[PDB]
Amino acid sequence: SFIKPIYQDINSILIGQFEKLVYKFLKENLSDLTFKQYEYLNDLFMKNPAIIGHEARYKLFNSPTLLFLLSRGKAATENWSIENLFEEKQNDTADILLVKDQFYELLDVKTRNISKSAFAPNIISAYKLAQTCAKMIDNKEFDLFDINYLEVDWEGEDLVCVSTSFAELFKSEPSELYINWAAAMQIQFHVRDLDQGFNGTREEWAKSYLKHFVTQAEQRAISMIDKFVKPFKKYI
Amino acid sequence: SFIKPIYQDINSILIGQKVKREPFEKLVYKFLKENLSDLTFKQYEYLNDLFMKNPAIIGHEARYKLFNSPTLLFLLSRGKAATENWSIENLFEEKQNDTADILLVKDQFYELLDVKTRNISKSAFAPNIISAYKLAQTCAKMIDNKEFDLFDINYLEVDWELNGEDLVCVSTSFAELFKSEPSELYINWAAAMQIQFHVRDLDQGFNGTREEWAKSYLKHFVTQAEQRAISMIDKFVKPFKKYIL
DNA sequence: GCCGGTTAACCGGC
DNA sequence: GCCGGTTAACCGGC
Ligand SMILES: [Ca+2]
Ligand SMILES: [Ca+2]
Ligand code: NA
Repeated sequence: SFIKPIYQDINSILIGQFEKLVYKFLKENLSDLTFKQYEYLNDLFMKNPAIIGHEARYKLFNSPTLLFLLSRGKAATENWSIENLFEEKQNDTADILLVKDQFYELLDVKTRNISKSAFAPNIISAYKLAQTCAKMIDNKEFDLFDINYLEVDWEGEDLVCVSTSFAELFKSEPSELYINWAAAMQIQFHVRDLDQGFNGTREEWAKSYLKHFVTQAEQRAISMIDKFVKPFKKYI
Repeated sequence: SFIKPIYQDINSILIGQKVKREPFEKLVYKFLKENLSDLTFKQYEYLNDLFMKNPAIIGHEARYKLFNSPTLLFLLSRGKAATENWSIENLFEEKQNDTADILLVKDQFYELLDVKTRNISKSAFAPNIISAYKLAQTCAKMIDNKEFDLFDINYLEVDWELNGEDLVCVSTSFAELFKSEPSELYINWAAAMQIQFHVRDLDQGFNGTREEWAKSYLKHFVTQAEQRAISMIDKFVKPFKKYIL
C-alpha cells in the first residue's frame, strides 16, 4: 500500500478534522500518484496522443487484468478525444487510484454512519473478483496491483469523522469473505471487521478465493430450492 | 387505477417540467396531491397518518393490527422496533427500500405507485421494477388471505434528457403490473432478484382474474428459480473449476 | 436485438 | 450475534 505508510497522518487529519474528502488529502500529499479512476484513464490517453482506436489504446494498459478492472467500453475508448474526456462513473471499479512505477493500488473509501444499525455495504462483485483472479493466474500477474479499503466513520447540524479503518483485500482469508448473492453477488463487510491474517502468496490467495467462490456458488444454487421453490410449490 | 382517468393530463403537465441539474418523482407527487389531495400519500406519510389517528394504540403488535390486512402489512409496514419507537415527535421519514414511492387510497382500496425515471439520452437498460421474491410472497399472502381486490401495483415512467443546467421531461408511460402476462416477466436474479422492464414496453393483455394472476406468477417464479439454480453451475462454477482442481 | 452484471448503501428477523 | 433481502436506475459485448 502507498497509503498505509501515511495512514496515521490521514487518520489524524480526518477524525473530527462529504464523501471523497480523502481524495483531497491524497492528491496533495501524494499528488504524484493520486488519481480518480476516470482521471487516470484520461491522463494515460493524453500522454499517448499518437495512439488511436480502442484496440491500440487498450494495449496501453500492458496488463489483461488491469485492462479488465479499469478500462471503459470499446466505443467509449475509441470515441475518447482530448476535447471529449472521461467523466466519473457510478459503475467504476475503484474510487481512487494510486500508481507508482507500474504498480497499482485500487483504493475504495467506505463511509459508515455509526448512528444507525450496522449493515455491511456492497464491497465488490464476487464474480468480478473471480474473473480477476482467473486473469491473474492465466497471465501470471501476481505482483501488479492490490485492492484496499479505507473506512470513514461519521455522525447535531454537522457530520464529523469519529474514526477510520484501513484493510487490504489480499491480506484477508479468502474463505472468510461473505458473498451476499441476492445483493448483486457482492462481497460485504465493514472495513474494521475485515480479517487480515492470510500468510500465503498472491497466487495462493487467488486460487483459494476461486475455490471459495465456486463452493459458495454451489451452496447458493441449492439454497435457492429451499427458499424460492419449496415454500411456493403448494400454490401451484 | 386512480391516476388512470387523469393520466392524459398528468402526461401533458409533466412533459416540459425540469429539475435542477430522479427528483421528477416529487413533481409527480405534487400534481397528484393537487388533483387527488385526499387520496395521495407518501408511503411514510400514510403510515404517520394511520398512527396519528390512533394515539391510544401503542407498541408494534397493536399498531400492526391497524393495517387490518396481512398483505398490506407485509408490503407497507416498517420494522417492529421502528413501529415501536414511532411517536408524534419521532415520525417516519422516507426509507430507501420502501415498496412504493406514492400510495393512492380510497374506500379501503390501495394503488401502490412506483415512479421510474429514465434517462432517454442513453442506451436503453431495463431498470429494477420490484423484487421477484417480494412479489412471490405478496402473491402467496393474497392467496392465503383471499385478498384479490384490495390493491394494485402500478408504474409511471418519466423520460428525461439533459437540456442546459437542468433535466427536462420529454415523455411518460403508465402501466399496471397485474395487467401484464406473468410468465413473460423478466427476473434478473443477479440484479437483486428484481423483475425488470421498461414501463413503455410492458404488455397489458392479461385475461384472467387476480387470483389466477397470483397462481400463474407463482408458477413462473418457481420455474425461473429452478432454472437459475442450475444456470449458476454453468456460469459461476464450471468456468472456474480449471483453477482449483 | 438480445441479454444480464455493477455501484452505493441500507434494516430488521429470530 | 448471525444472516441476507431491497431500492435507484444504469451499459456494453457480440
Ligand atoms: Ca466505494
Ligand atoms: Ca421509483
Ligand atoms: Na421498486
